[PDB]
Amino acid sequence: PPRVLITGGLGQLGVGLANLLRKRFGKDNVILSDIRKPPAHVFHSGPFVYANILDYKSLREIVVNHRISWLFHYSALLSAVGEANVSLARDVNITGLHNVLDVAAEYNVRLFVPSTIGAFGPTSPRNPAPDLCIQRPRTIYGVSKVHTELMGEYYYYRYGLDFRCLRYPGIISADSPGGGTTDYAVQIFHAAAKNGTFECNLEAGTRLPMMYISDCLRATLEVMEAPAERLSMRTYNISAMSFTPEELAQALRKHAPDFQITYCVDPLRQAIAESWPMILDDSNARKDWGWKHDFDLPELVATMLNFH
Amino acid sequence: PPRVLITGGLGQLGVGLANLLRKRFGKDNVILSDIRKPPAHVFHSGPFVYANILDYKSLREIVVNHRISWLFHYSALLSAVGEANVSLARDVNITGLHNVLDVAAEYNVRLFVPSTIGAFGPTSPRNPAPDLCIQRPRTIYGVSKVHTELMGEYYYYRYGLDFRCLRYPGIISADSQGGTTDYAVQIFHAAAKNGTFECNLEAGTRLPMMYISDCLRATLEVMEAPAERLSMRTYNISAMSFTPEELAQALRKHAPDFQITYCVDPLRQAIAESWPMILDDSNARKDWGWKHDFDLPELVATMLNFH
Ligand SMILES: NC(=O)c1ccc[n+]([C@@H]2O[C@H](COP(=O)([O-])OP(=O)(O)OC[C@H]3O[C@@H](n4cnc5c(N)ncnc54)[C@H](O)[C@@H]3O)[C@@H](O)[C@H]2O)c1
Ligand SMILES: NC(=O)c1ccc[n+]([C@@H]2O[C@H](COP(=O)([O-])OP(=O)(O)OC[C@H]3O[C@@H](n4cnc5c(N)ncnc54)[C@H](O)[C@@H]3O)[C@@H](O)[C@H]2O)c1
Repeated sequence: PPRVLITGGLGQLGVGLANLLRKRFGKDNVILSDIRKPPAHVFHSGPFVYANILDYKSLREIVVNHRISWLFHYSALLSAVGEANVSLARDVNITGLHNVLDVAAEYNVRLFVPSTIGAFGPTSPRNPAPDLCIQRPRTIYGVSKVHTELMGEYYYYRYGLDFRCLRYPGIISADSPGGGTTDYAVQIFHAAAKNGTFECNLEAGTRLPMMYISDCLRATLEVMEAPAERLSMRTYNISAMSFTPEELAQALRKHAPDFQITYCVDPLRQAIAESWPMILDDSNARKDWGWKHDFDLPELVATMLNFH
Repeated sequence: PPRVLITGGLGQLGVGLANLLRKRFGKDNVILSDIRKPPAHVFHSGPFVYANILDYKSLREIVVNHRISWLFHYSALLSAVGEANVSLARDVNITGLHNVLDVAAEYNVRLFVPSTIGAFGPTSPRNPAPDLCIQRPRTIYGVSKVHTELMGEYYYYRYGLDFRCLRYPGIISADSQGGTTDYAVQIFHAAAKNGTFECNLEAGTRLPMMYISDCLRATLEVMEAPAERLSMRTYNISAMSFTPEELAQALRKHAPDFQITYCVDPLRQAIAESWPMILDDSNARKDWGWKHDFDLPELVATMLNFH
């Protein structure tokens, strides 16, 4: 049975991942870690430990002391704050990656690091985006994730490092601080129950790949539990659905016909939305290991409304 | 009349580049720098300065004090030595790049960093390799050179960083002191002193190659090129491509009693198969008017003169 450390696990996805993994391995075999102070409920969910990813010395301690064998590298600065703070995002994303790589390599850890729809550029295929294609993002966040894919794979060929990487689409979850380019699709459900009116910051027909949190984490666990031999590559696209604000607004209106939508586009967020793909092609992920999504637009909307 | 700094310029290319740039912009306007001790003759060529690329604070000094406006970033650990020392090669090639980037952006410096045929992998187009394609190199040096491309271009779209980049083929020069493309240099030093060279690559293994003069000239010309005539910031630079057997063929036009014994080192062979065979330089020729001068015939003639 494996001992798990989750790096930067107090963000949008981390807590959910902790819950899924603790159910699979036991409360005490999953160690949650971040640099921020944890909410009372999450601290009492199981072991939590302060971990600064830029501090390499501290990662060795934690991995040795807690006999960690599985690591999920969730700590990063995303496309939102990344652009405003290029120096720090470079540090946390690239130097942080190296440290996690080194520790896992030295101590025989199976390593998960997410990549993103932001790892693609304007010169990339967008309808759909395959697993192997031109990657030339013009965001520090994406560039660093391209680096994550390449470095991770190299460490698998140079050393026997068990590196596994899923390119997450925009993830939708119930109670998620703001964002964030794909953030409208989280906030919309808040305003749907609050007033019945929501101001959207992307164009009505901006198609992006999306996914419910349950699917995202289920994929994450599955690929990690997968037999090595069935993995022809180490970075996979993961896919569930693609939609637009307009298409989401209809699915909402199926339950709440009164729901009203307005628009005020943010050019900054709109510009990087246009640079991303519209659909993710996960042929390889479905073929190699048994990837199937459980949530599409109707059921995603149903569950999200069930939290209000 | 720009003030130039050549980083890590005691290797194969930096000295020749110093010579070219000094004849163009002035002896005292081009500073050569490295961490190693410079030979006597090169020390007296023009201004030389110790500069460790890992030392960010020292780069800030040098750039401000010597009022640098043009930087050519040659410091690296190459494909062969990098696989031996991954942690070191990661520092020098990655944090070294990061430092060079931060300095060039802050002080409004024209930055040149060369990429390589090594920036491609087994999943890439190989015959010929275009400017835009899949890049999945399976060497640390390769992974850091892709990172070089993306970071440099990002800083161009993010800040106002004038980042200009060329992907060199394996460069050939007479004055060269154990890489992958090394065979094409060690051959002449064993060709004039007749007449059998042991090659460590298979008879029909094509790689893009170029003579130092063309490499250095393109490097200058791309920097001299007007910014608005540049549709991209990373260009393939091409001249010729050959196999070991083809190289032995053109040597016979000058010395017919030449012979090759192929004893192939699989480690360098494998990564030679992971590299492209030809580089397409359409964009280079189109945008800033690139044209090579040395093809296989006149490459051999020039090299033999040095023996
Ligand atoms: N959420 C999505 O929709 C989505 C989409 C694509 C990819 N991803 C990827 O999934 C991973 C996790 O996603 P997320 O949305 O939960 O991120 P998030 O922004 O919600 O949380 C990131 C966490 O990293 C932590 N962190 C920052 N600097 C740190 C340091 N030096 N040491 C330790 N921790 C540090 C932050 O405190 C934060 O809790 C990221 O790598 C992200 O790129 C997420
Ligand atoms: N020559 C080729 O075949 C070729 C082909 C493609 C690309 N390139 C690129 O061209 C550039 C120059 O290549 P080269 O043939 O001179 O390589 P080289 O190995 O001969 O020279 C590298 C130089 O950088 C110096 N250096 C190493 N670490 C340093 C540090 N921390 N601080 C300062 N200096 C340091 C070394 O002392 C050495 O003199 C490199 O960026 C290389 O990636 C070369």
